[PDB]
Amino acid sequence: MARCERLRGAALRDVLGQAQGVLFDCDGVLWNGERIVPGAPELLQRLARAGKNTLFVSNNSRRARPELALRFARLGFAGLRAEQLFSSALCAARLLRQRLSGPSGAVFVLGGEGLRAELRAAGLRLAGDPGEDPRVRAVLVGYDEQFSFSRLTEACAHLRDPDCLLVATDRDPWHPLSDGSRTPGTGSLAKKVETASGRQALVVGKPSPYMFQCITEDFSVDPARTLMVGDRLETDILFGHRCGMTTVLTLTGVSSLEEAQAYLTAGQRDLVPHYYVESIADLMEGL
Ligand SMILES: [Mg+2]
Repeated sequence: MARCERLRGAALRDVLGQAQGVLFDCDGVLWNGERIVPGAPELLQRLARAGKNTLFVSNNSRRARPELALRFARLGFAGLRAEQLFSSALCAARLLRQRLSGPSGAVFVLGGEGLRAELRAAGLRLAGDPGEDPRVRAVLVGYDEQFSFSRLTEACAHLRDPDCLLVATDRDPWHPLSDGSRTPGTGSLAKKVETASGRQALVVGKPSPYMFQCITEDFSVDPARTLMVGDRLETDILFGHRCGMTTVLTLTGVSSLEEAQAYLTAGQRDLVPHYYVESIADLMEGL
């Protein structure tokens, strides 16, 4: 029964000591734009040497795994493997691969090159690619910098066919840019498409539990022995509760302690973290 307690001292040593793994959200937790959270790279190294699994979850779709791995290495996060990285783009690609199996058809993507790349790596054919004309069997909505009313209308035409799937990477209100600014996230486009088409999308990214299924397909992950660390209550903490994980709010990102406390006293227990730290650097003393 959470809680929102301060994670340090004996509590920290116990909670971290029993943990077999830690799942980290990235933006607002490891970094903000190109500003790394002080102590973040060292924590990850200490966790690995402590024998604990470290996995990474993000609703950012700008980078496919290879490029995402290269980013981690640039900001000073060494010794990570691509297999530890779980983006909403990766999980959407794997969902679509399964649903479009039994080999037919193509995916119409509202989104960028990183998303397209992950889909191609899952062996999916895309509607915008050459040798065109295949039937569109799914529309995938992701963060789309080049969105236009022309492509919305195109997407809705494909969705006239009830058999055409509608999938969204996530419903985040905001997408963080490298320069510290932000712009509306997939949430706005998803609702636009859902409203225009009169449909409800299959959402794969957190707080959807499907992201967790994606993870547990590749890794042995006991949710009762795993910490979920994030900076947004409505996405990361909710995700943790839905998956049965211990949740930790870090304060270096979007959500504030006051917000955490407002949900508590308002009875929204799924939006209240079990614990909080000022930054993930504070977890290092538990090791
Ligand atoms: Mg975040």
